[PDB]
Amino acid sequence: GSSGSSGPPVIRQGPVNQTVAVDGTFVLSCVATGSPVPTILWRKDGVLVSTQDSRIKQLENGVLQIRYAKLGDTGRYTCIASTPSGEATWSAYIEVQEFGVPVQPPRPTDPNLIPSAP
Repeated sequence: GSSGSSGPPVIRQGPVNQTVAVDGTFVLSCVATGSPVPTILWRKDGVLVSTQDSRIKQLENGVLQIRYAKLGDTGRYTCIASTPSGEATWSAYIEVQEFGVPVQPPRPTDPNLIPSAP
């Protein structure tokens, strides 16, 4: 079959806690060994990342980029490496702070009461 193998996955370097401004851009890279190459995944608040919004895109292998970091994005990102020899993860937190943005109050919504005749 396979004579000799790299071994268990080991994250030599990954994402580190960094501060970013609102509507900014925070990048995260996850490095891990293992043959075949380990699969770098992403999870937000213990949930599978939503790689559907233009905001989140994958430029390279394991390299993810999230543009337009909103205040609601303030979460803890974690990397996951799956391999036929083992699996490892990493810790990383991202904070979003508003700066240079004007007051953005809520939208004027009504209780859906009865309409005004006159």
